Parts: sequence; structure tokens; C-alpha cells
Amino acid sequence: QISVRGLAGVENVTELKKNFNRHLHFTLVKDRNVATPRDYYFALAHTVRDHLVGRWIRTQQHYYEKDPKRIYYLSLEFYMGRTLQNTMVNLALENACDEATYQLGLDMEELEEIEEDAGLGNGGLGRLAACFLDSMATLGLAAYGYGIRYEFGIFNQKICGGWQMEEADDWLRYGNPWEKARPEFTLPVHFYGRVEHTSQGAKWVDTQVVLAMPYDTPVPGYRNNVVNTMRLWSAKAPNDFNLGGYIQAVLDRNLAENISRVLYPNDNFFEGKELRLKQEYFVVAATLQDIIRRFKSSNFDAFPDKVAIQLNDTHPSLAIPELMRVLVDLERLDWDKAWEVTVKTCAYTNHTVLPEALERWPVHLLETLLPRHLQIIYEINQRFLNRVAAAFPGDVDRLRRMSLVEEGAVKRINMAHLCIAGSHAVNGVARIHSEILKKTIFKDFYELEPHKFQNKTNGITPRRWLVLCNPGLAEIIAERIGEEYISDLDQLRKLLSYVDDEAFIRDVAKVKQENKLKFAAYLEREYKVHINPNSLFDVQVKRIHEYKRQLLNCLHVITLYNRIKKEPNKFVVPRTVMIGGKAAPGYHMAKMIIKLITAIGDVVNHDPVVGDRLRVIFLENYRVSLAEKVIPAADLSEQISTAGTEASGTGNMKFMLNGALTIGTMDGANVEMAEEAGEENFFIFGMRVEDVDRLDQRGYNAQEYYDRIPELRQIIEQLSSGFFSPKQPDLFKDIVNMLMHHDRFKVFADYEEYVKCQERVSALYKNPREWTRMVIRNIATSGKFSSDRTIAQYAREIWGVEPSRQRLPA
Amino acid sequence: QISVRGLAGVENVTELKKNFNRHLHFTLVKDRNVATPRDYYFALAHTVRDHLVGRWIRTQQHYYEKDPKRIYYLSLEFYMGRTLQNTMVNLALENACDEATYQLGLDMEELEEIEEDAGLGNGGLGRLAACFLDSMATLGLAAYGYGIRYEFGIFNQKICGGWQMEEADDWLRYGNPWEKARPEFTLPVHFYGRVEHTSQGAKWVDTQVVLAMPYDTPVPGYRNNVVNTMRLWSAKAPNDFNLGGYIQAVLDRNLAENISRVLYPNDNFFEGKELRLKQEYFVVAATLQDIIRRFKSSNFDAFPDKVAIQLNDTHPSLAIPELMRVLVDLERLDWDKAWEVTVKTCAYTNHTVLPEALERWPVHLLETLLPRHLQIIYEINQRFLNRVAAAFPGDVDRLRRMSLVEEGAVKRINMAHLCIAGSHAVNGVARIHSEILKKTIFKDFYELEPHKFQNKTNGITPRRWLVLCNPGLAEIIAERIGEEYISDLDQLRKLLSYVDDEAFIRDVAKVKQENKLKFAAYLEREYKVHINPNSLFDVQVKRIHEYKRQLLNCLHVITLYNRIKKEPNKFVVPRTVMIGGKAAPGYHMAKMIIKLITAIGDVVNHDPVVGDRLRVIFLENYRVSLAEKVIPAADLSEQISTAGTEASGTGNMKFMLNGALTIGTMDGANVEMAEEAGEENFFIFGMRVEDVDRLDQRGYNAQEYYDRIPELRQIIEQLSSGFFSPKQPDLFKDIVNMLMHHDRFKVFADYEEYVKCQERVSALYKNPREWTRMVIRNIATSGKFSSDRTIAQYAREIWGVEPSRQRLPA
Ligand SMILES: O=C(/C=C/c1ccc(-c2ccccc2)cc1)N[C@@H]1O[C@H](CO)[C@@H](O)[C@H](O)[C@H]1O
Ligand SMILES: O=C(/C=C/c1ccc(-c2ccccc2)cc1)N[C@@H]1O[C@H](CO)[C@@H](O)[C@H](O)[C@H]1O
Repeated sequence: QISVRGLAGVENVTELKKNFNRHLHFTLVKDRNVATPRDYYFALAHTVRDHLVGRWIRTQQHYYEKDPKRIYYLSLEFYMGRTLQNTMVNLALENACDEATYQLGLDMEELEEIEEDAGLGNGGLGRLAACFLDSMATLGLAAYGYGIRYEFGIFNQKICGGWQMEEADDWLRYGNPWEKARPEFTLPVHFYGRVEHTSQGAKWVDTQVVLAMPYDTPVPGYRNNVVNTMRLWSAKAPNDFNLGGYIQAVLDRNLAENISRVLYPNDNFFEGKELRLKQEYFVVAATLQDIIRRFKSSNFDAFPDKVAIQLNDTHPSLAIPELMRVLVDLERLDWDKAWEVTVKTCAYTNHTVLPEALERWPVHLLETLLPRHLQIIYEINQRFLNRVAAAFPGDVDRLRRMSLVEEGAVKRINMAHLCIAGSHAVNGVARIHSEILKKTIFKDFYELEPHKFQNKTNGITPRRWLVLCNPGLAEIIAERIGEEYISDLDQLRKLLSYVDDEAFIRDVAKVKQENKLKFAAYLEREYKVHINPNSLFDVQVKRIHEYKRQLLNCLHVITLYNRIKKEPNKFVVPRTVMIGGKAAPGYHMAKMIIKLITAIGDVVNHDPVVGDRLRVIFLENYRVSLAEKVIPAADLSEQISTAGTEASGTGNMKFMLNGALTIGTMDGANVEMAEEAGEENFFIFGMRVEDVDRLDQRGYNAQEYYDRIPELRQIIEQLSSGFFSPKQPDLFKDIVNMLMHHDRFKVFADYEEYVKCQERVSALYKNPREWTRMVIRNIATSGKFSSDRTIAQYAREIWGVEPSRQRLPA
Repeated sequence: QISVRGLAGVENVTELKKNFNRHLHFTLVKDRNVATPRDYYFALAHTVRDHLVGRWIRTQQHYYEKDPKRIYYLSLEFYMGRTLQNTMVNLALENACDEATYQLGLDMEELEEIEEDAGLGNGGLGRLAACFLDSMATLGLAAYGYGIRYEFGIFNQKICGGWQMEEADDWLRYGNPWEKARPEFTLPVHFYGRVEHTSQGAKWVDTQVVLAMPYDTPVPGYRNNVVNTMRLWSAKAPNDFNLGGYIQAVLDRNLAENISRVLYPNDNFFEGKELRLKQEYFVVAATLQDIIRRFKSSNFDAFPDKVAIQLNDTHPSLAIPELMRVLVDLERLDWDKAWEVTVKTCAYTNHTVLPEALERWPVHLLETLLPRHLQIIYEINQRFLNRVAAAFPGDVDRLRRMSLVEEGAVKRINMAHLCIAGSHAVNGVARIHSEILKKTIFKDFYELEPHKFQNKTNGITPRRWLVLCNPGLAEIIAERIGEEYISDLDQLRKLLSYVDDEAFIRDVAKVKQENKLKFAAYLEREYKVHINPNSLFDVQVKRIHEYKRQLLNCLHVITLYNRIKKEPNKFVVPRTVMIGGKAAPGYHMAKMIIKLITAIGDVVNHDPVVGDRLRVIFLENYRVSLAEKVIPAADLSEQISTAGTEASGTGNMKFMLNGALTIGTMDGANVEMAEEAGEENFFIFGMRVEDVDRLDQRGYNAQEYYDRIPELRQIIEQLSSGFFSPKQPDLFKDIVNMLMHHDRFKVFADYEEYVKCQERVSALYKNPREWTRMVIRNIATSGKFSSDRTIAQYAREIWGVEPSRQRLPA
């Protein structure tokens, strides 16, 4: 049908058809009288997977022969979503499979909806890891992603009575056709025990053993025949473990296997729980044995020429002392040589500045669980502080500020300090964030070792986030400029020379309109909710946090409703305001915010005076597959974190590539997006970081804003008095109380400017031609935000390897 | 190579070769530079499995069209062993696969050794269920086996320092290529809760839900293209289950899933544990919903014309009140109609007379776990006792003896009484056992309803237990009489006309000798133990229990050793005495017996005066795959249970078919085996049941035997004084104490007769020609003990269906 979806050759279609039927018969053990749509999904997935395996085997054989430097990307999260369509896109099989399935009497899009998301992440950090694997394969890098195969990923969110309920994401129930278990590469991981000192060094003894069993998933590059590996570890008990007496010993195997059972869902709070520490060590210990095994199967001097380890946040920070443990205790290298190798091998990426998100593990936990690692960490700390003392003699406060060990009620290890000390490179994830790291939280470290600190601005993969989710847009672009932009996104700049082309203008606008009609239909079908597709689609989707300021959005919504009720017969640009995202199960304020959003909906959506001029919908169970549907349909992207709090953002980039305009603060990557597009083509408002700092020095007093802005006061009274919760008038007192007396994120301070900026958005939307021309200018300048650019910078400036765009042979 | 292994056609071999390579590449994702023998095993298994699926689908389609009466065989145990070779045998593929693998440079026998046993049973009862599925498929019956998919089967036994150690049988670690998960047929099972009475009957409410997920395994008939199904249920938690708070609720899913985690290993003790009761209900509740679903998908009057349920012991006895619950509570049939349907549908097989093996569940357990079932059981009991009262008025002791409810300290339900009341047929498993049921333990029930009581003498499948494990023997037989005996074992009688044929005599003896050389080699390779293959192979393999009298065997062994030490230069027929079997983890005396056997070995095997005239070996980890190796190699089968204690035995039959002579008591099926072969061709000794009864009336006094038999006294002194345990002289005091003062199984009373009978065995073994002629007479009369005869009798006399030997089309 559409050109970017590839060829539908007679030979190809015929062969796909017979392989589909083979799998249905031999693999699924069904015939067509009993097969359900789920059976048909699986037959398709196995058919497509078969096309991967030859390339997968020859890619890994290629790396064995050429022995390139290998990149190991360590992450506790890989937020992959669905795999079927992505695989078809990257292998150029989408149209052939569409034809083959059509001829079998089946609708491929319907089969695609059956696949479960691989929801092995919380949000931004997890999805970045996924985008990165796609780009590393596409750029021909010999890269491996290593993590944990959680039996249960991020919980499925149900809304009951306006409240979030969590249920288990049993994503493996029907089986996962993409993974291959590799029980033959199982490895032991040690916990607890104690340290003995001998003449021939330290020995870690009397440990409990848990086994790490790997499962490999293929990661295909875009049409280059490269297929890389994501290896996820699963926890297994040894067979003499514990060995009711007998029955109970068998049942207690669960204790060990609980390590890989569930993803921690609390993504900007740190909870120092033992089970999470076990997960962190488990991934690190198994991965490093795997790395070393592969290195020996080609003298540790050359280890950093053959190995790069990238730490995604501090979550795998124990790689540093584990590498030291292996090198010193097992391989018998002297300390200084081992340290040199470790530093040259490891690099650390930081993803936040909020102090409550930093990992600080209690010493008593490490002491019991990982006694040898604690000793190594103390030794690292001592030698590190000796260097600080020599560089800044007499500066005793610097010594206590830079220490890896934090003193206090409970002593803790600062894992961020450990990562800086033991890495040759440290990067933030957007320019403003990387500057903040150097100026504030890691200032002392930057003065000691300025050469370590870098920026690598985040990106997204244009395969999933344009070709896959928005084929209509990818096609009209391809018509004008060809297909090469899909792996070289900077070529979208050529679209500037069509900003005055009346045909293109009409087509960009038509694609958006079709995407919106499609999504409005999805809403009615799967959620019995009825929206006006001529309204402006105003969308804020991301995890629920106070710093992301969903509450500021809420205040605007209520202002609109109040203005309509005041002058009901005045014209306003109609809006559908959509907000979605998950709240961490323990985060009370985030749960109250969800309830507020649904409560506003209850009032606004049933007020006959409003009509269909304003609708407020809470988008349930936001996740990767829902993002792929809502983002192509959006007109306005809400990116409104308090300046200095969102390290980068990546949702922002998705919306820009897909033809929405952005209203946002000068925070994270928003700054670079506005710089690329031009500030005239962005709806920027609010305090900059400098303004927030000045307000903090003075003291933030929310009462001042309440006293001087009558529209704001009216909303606060409505919240307080039970306007949005008639049967429980005090339901939202916690929210009011927070806003009035302890708002760390200064919601009121940006209110006026935000409401004014929103009026300008509405004004532009009334002129469809100029809206669409501004959109073209955004899409055209979105090229910098491809993850291929990001990974190319990691490769050259951190890992010391050259990317390659050349096909491997098929 | 050998004819019974089928054709090796050029077309077949070529096609197997390419399918093997396909699976290695696409299924296992390997190439031949990295493949291990385990990879090659899996490629073979998938290749053979492909040949099943077409027949499996068309068999089940055939049953849908013809709608025959369906047989449901309910068992908590299915002791299947390995599947690969059995599948090849039954499909006539063994020689083709042997050729195909040879041409690929691989040894098929070596690949066969990689497969794990499916050890989902303890011993006799579990293996009977397995033999039965094979025979039901071979006889064209529309039969389904239903049980539990235990994650851990019977423990692997290691011997450390002469002691049994148990380790977990993690049989699914590498995956099971034979099963197909069917998550789409998942069913809810209810526990706990309470009963509400309404106007419209009782309702069971506030229950906890566990999900039952089925896994289907194919059961192929012998060369008839029938493939039946064994459906095993796996326990899964629902996704709102419980829903740390969040983390802990996810981890607590283990509680529900523990139902299918592990097989109870205690096979002639009853332990009233809650987890076992959950297993019993779980299998019954899921199975019955499945049965009813299938019945509706063609008025419950016709239910018993379309459904037979066979209860393998009392373990699935809750089928009776569950069927009543469904019919009365959910389908709204009146009680009397429901009861009629239930009785006509269910039949019960009893497997023992030992009182400590009978299931008697505490009322308080049923009360909490299954409150509605308890009510139904009380109601059944009340109506049943009203019938007893009417038939035997005034007989008040009969009323208390026959009651399903046992009074006492704790009230219990007698599940055997429940099964008799609710079944139209009750059978024992050998003639003597079935007579004992009528005369003693179920006398009262037989007087009330004599028509219910039947005999069905056990059997074994000649596919696994001759063709598969002893191809050499199957071939020399086939040469003389053709192949038809494999599915009509009575044809072995034709071998009587070769008892004087000198060629046949030499061939029978040569096959035994080759089997023995092969096993002696297996011993050295896998266990560093060196035996003389010219000795008589004296074998006792079965679970370790006092009633099976491994101790009597021990006493004989020590007598032989003592006679040699007394007259060392006298000639004796050399022996290798092999004893093997698992002890239940809690059964202290059984564990002491294993230690005694190894201790005797320690002394006997290293005494230079004995030389290689006597060896005592404990066969470690006895299980189905080990039986297949040792049984073909045996000369003498030890079947020496105290008369009246072994209900049937089936090991006995295996040895008879494979060319060993039997020394045994007149117990279980030994009686019928001697009757078939002729008592002159059997080494019978010891008390009969009548003699045991007379001794009990008088009072068994072991001291009398010790006082009158000097050779026995010497052994007891040796045990007592530390002869077999020098460093711990009192190690075996418990054993001596038991033998002298509370031996329920009268070991001393059969000692003299046993030792004398053993001398006659030795005398015959000195004349190789006459030994072999007696063997021929055993093999020739083993036909009655085919499980095809057994199942044909169940089919006609219990289930009301005709067996069929006709091929389905391929
Ligand atoms: O998603 C995250 C952080 C997730 C996270 C997840 C888990 C944990 C955690 C740590 C310890 C124990 C339990 C949970 C801590 C943090 N950060 C986002 O990373 C994106 C990619 O760089 C940025 O675009 C966002 O600005 C940043 O907030
Ligand atoms: O194997 C068994 C009994 C096994 C068994 C297994 C499990 C349990 C059990 C029951 C409740 C709770 C836990 C365990 C009770 C008994 N019996 C043998 O059955 C054979 C087949 O009929 C006969 O040949 C043997 O004579 C008989 O002992």
C-alpha cells in the first residue's frame, strides 16, 4: 500500500503464507477451525522470528571473527514495548506480511494488538535504553544490553471510582516468542558470607548461591542485517538449596527466585530495600562474569581496548567494586593496575538532580549482604580522598562533601560519588542538565577532574517513533525527500523548502486529521468515551510527579471551565485535554492528583453549558503501545516541569517529530528543541532556572499569588469548598495545603504566564494554515533528536569506536 | 539394523535429516560449531514431535465427529520416564532416526541419555497409570489422563557416606519439548469461603480463587495412528491476587502457585497435610469442569453413557462430592437424580491394605478448606447409613464400622468408604488382593453390595518393557513368531514349542549375556564400580519399605558371606546382589536399611578371601530409565514381601518378560505368575496368607527363631556388636530392636525357607541349559501380564466400551 513499508514480492508473499501455515500446524498444534486471533498472532510472530535467526547467528559469528571493541550497556530497565511491528519495519517485511495475511483472510493490525508490551521499565530512563539498543544495532556497533528478566513488569493501571488500582503485569502468561532461554550459560552469583584474610589476599566465603540463567532477545538494526543481543538474567535456586523438612525446603526455593520476580515501580523516589540491592548486584555479578569469559575467549592491560561498560544511572554502580573484586581477589592484579583498568572501562550517565532520587545505601545493608564490596568501597574512598587532600590541602569541608561515605544517624554510601570516582566519563542527558551538574551537585568533582564531565543530549529512535507509529506522515515526507532520512534524520531539514508549498501544507494537516479520527475511534471502542475530533488535542502524558506539574495543567483546565461558565455565549477554541500516566504505588500525592483529574472530568464533561467545547479525559494505563497511538494524534504537547527539574525529557522529542507544537518551560531538552526550531516556533513561558534560584533566596510565598490573582483564588476556593467533590467536601485539602504552604515546585509562580501562553496557542489554532506551517518548521528541525546522533556521540567521545552504516551480507 | 525397529527408507531418512537441521537452526538458534550433545537431543526431539502433531489433531477431530464414550483416568501420579524412544517405537521411526543421525555423525543412544525422566510418581501406582495410557491409546479408546504438572517430581537420590540425600528434581530446567501449554483453556478453582443457604439452594461464597492452566502431552498408540492426550494442570494466581504493600502482594503469588510445585514422596504412609488436600481438590475441580464443558459441547441422564471417570486410589476421591456439588448446586438437579448419575459415572481402584496408607482426612481441615464438600459428604453418609440400617436392622456395630465419618479424638472422613459408596465398581489389582478386600477390610460393603466388587489384575506395557528396553530379546522372538505379539502378548505362548530348540536356547542365553555385559559397563562408566559379568545377577529394585523386606535379602547376603568365611576354599556360585530404591524422606527405618545395605557392601566387597564370588551394590537413584537398563540384565528377581501385603506388584512382571527367574512369596500377582508358568518353574517359598494369620493368632515371637537357628543368631550378634559399623558399634541397634521385638512383617519367620530356596536357585544356575529352558517357560507364559489385557477388561467390565485394534488413516 505505502512505499516506506517495503516490497510485497510474489515469491516473498507465497513463502510467508506457507511458513505461517507451518507454524500454526506444527508449532501451535492447531488447525483453522479452532484457531483464535491469538493463535494467528503467534503464527505470524514465529514466521517473522524465523527471518531474524540467520542474521542473528552470522552477526555474532562476525563479531567473533573481527573481534571489535564490545559495548556493554548495563540497565535495570529496558522498556521495549511490542516487538512484532518493529521487527517487520527493520527487516523490510511489513507490506509482504500485510499482503500474506490479507490473502489468508486476516487483518494484520488486529493481530498486532494482541501482543503484550514488554514493560520492563518505568518511563524515560527505561525507554532510553530501548531506543539506544535500536540505534546501536542500526549503527553497526558490537553492543549488548544486559538487564533482568522481570516476571512482572510495570503494573497495569485500572481507574476505579476515579482512583488508580494496580494489577500485576503477567506479561509472560502466553509465552514470549522473541526470547531464547540459554540455560547452558547459567552462572553463579554470591550473597552474604564473610571475608577471610590469608597470606594470598582476601577470600569471600560461606556465601549463599543464586544462579543467573540468561534469556537472549534479538535486536535488529534498520535494514543493515545486523542483529544484536539483549541478554536478561533470571534467578534460579541451586538444586541442593536448603537440602515440612523436605516439602518446605523445595517450597523455599521461591526465596532465591524472588530476585527477578518484579520491577520496582518507584521512579523518582529512592527506597533502600534489600530486595532491590539484590537485584542490582545480581545483574552486575552475572554480567561481569559473562564479559570476562567473552574477553578471555578471543593480560588485562588490553581489557579497556576490548570492553566498554556503560552504567545507566547508579543502579548498576556495583560494577565498579565488583570489577575490582574480580581483578584483585581472583586474578591477583595489584590494586593500582586493577583501578586503572576499571576507570578506563566504566562510564556513568546521570539522569536526575532531585536529591530524593539519589541512591544512598545504608552501610549495614552492604555489610551483611556484600561484606567484601564494602571493604573495597572503603579502600576506594580512602585513596580518592587522599587525592582530594593533595589537590586542595586544608580544605576539610571539601573532604567531607566529596566522601563516598556519608556520616549521620545511619552511615550511607553515596553511589553517585562512587560512579564519578570509578569512571573515565560522566555525562548528563541535556545541555542545561550537564551544566547544572558542573555548577551545583557535582561542582567539587568537576574542579578535581574537569576532563571527565560531558554532555550527551538524549534522543529517540525514528523507527519506532515515526515510521512505525505514524506511517502516513513518514510517507508524505518520503514522497518529497526519499527514504534516507529514516537512518539520517538531519535530512528532515530539506523540508524547510516546502513550508510555503500548498500541497504539502494540506497533506501534513490531512495526516494529523486522520490520526485524530483514528484515536477518537479507539477511545469509543476500547473505553466508551466520546470526543470531538475537530477540537485541539492538548496532551500531557508521562509519569505522575509533582515536578512534572500535572497540577499546573489542572489549574489551566479549571480556568477555562470558569471562563466559559462566566461568558457561556462567547466563542472559544474547543479542546480535548488528555492527561495520562502512572503513579508509584506508595506516592500518595501522585494518587491524589489522578483523582483530581478524573474529578474535574466528572464536572466538566457533564455540564450542558460547556457542550463539546471542553473535555477532560484521563488516559488509563499509559505505556509504550499507548504512546504510539496518542502521540501521532496530538496537536499540543505539554512539557511544563519547573525549570531545572526535568534532566532531559524524551516524550517532548516524540511529539515534535510527530507534528504537535510544544508549550513548555525552558527545562531539559526543551531548551535545545527551541533553539533548533527557533523560539518564534515554540510556546515558551515561565521562570528560567535563574528566576527559580532568585525566588528561593527570597523565599517562595504562595499566598502572595493567591492574594493578587483573582482567577487563582476562585479555583482554590472551589477545591477547598467541595465543588469538585460534593459528597466529600474536604477530599482535596491535602492538595490545597501543599499548594499554599509547601510547594517545592512553585505551581502558582508560573500560573499567569502559562494561562497567557495558552491563549496564544488558541489564537494560532484558529488559523489552520499558519498552525500547520509552524508544525512543518518543528518536524523539519527535529533531526538533532534522533538517538542515532546521541549514540554516535557516545561511540566517538566515550567508548572510542567508530559507527558504521554498511550492510552485512544476507 | 534389527527388524522390529522398522524401515529406514531413503525418502524418510533424507527428510528426517533436513528437519533435524531446520530445528537446530530455527528452533534452537545454533549452528554445528557451537552445538552440544544437548542441542542435538533437542533437535531430534522436535523432529520426532513434528510426526505426532498431524495424528494428534486428527485423532481429537475423530473423537469430536464420532462422539464415543470418553474415559477419564484421574491420578495424582503419572510416572512417564523418557518420551523420545517410546515415541519412535510407537511411530515405527527408530531405525530411520538411527540412520539419519548416523549420517549426521551422531550416536542416537548417546542423545537418548540426555533426556530427563518425567518423574511425576513414586513407584507402582504412578507407573501403572503410565502403562495404562499407552495401552488405552493402543486399544483405540477415547481416553484422557488428568493430573498435576509438578514443577519438581520425585527427588534425585544421592548416596553420601552410605546415607540417602535428597535433591530437587528440577526436570523442567532445559524445557520440555513434549508438552503444549494451553493458557486459553484456563479454569478457576475455589478454596476456603463459606456456605450460604437461600430459597434457591446452597451457595458457596467468599472463596479464594486459584487458576488451573493445562499442559497437554501426546500419548501415541502402537502403530495405529491414534494419539491421545494427557492433560496436566498447573496452578496460577489471578492478576488481582492480594491486589511492602505492592511488592509483597506480587511476591505472595507464590502461595497460590505452590499447589503444583512438588510431588509428595511418601508412598505408603498417609500424612494429612493441607497442601496435599489442596492438590487433590485442584486436580478434581479443574478436571470436572473440563469434562462437563466437553460433554455440553456435543440433559444429564445421558452423562454416564458419555463419561466414565476412573479414580486411581482415593487420591481423587473428592470427584464424588464435587460432581454432586456441580449437579445439585449449579445445574439444579435433585439429589437422587444427581447421585444416580454420579454412581454410574465413577469407579474406584484400590491399591493397598496397609491401614497406615489409607486416607483419612481430619474433618476440621475439610471444614475450613471445602465447607460445602463436607456438607455433601455428611449427607451422603446419612443416606448411605439409612440403607445399611434397612438391610441389617439392629446391627449397630455395622453402622459405626461402615460410616464415612470416623469418631475419635479427631473426627476423620474415611475416603475409601466414600469411594465405595459413590462408585458402581470397586476393584483390587490382583486376584488375591481382590479376595482379601471382600473377606477383610471391605467385608461389610461387599455384603451390602456384592455386585460392585471386581478384580482387574495389573499389567505392564510390552512396548516400553520389552521392545524399547530389550530390543535383542524382542528380535530373536520376532524371528520365530513374527511381530504381532507386540500388541497381542498371548502369542508368546507359541514359544513353548521352542523349549527344546538348541538354536533358540543359545540365543536367549546370548541376549542375556550381552545385556549383562552392557550393564556391567554402565556401572563402571557412570559409577566407578567393578563387577563380574559371569556371576548371577540377583536384583531387588523397588521403593524401600519394611513390608517389601529388603532386610530379609540383607540377612541372606550376610549368611552367604559367613558361609564363605567359614569354608573359603569350597566352591559357591558367584553372585552380584544388587539392591536399589528410594526411601521416603521422613521414614527413618527405610533410611537405616539403605545404610545397612551400603555397610554390608563396605565389608563384603573388600574382603580378599571372598574375591569376586560375592558383591553387594546399592543401585543409586532408581527410577524408570534405570529400570529399563537393569531389568534386562537380571537373572533373579526378588519378590519377597510378607504374604498379604503387596497388593499386586508390577516390577515382578517386568522381570518375567525380560528373562529373569523369580524367587518370591505367594503374594500379589506372584500367585498368578506362578499359576501361568507352573509352580515347577518358579522359586516359591515362605508362609502363605493363611500361615501369617495363624502366627498372628498365636503371637509372633521373634526370639524363638533366634534361639533355634544358629546362623541367624550369629548375624544378629554381628549387627549388635558393630561388625558392620566398627567406628559406631551401636549404629544398627534400632534395626536389631525392631527385628527382635516389633517386626510387623515377620522377617525371621521366612528366613530358613528363603535361604533353602536360594540354594536351589544356585543349583539350577550351575546348569546353564536348564536355567535357560526354565526362563523360556517364564517368557512364554508372561502374556497375561500385558496391560492391554488389563485395559480390555476395564473397558468391557467397568467402562462399557469396546476396544479396537484398527488403524486410523495417516
Ligand atoms: O526515568 C528516570 C528515572 C527512573 C528511575 C527508576 C527507578 C529508580 C529506582 C532506584 C532505586 C530503587 C528503586 C527504584 C530510580 C529512578 N529518569 C528520567 O530519565 C530520562 C532519560 O534520560 C530523562 O529524559 C528524564 O528527564 C529523567 O527524569
Ligand atoms: O504405589 C502405590 C501407592 C503410592 C502412594 C503414593 C502417594 C500416597 C499419598 C497419599 C496421600 C498423601 C501423600 C501421599 C499414597 C500411596 N501402591 C502400589 O500400587 C501398585 C499398582 O497397583 C501395586 O502393584 C503395588 O502392590 C502397590 O503397593
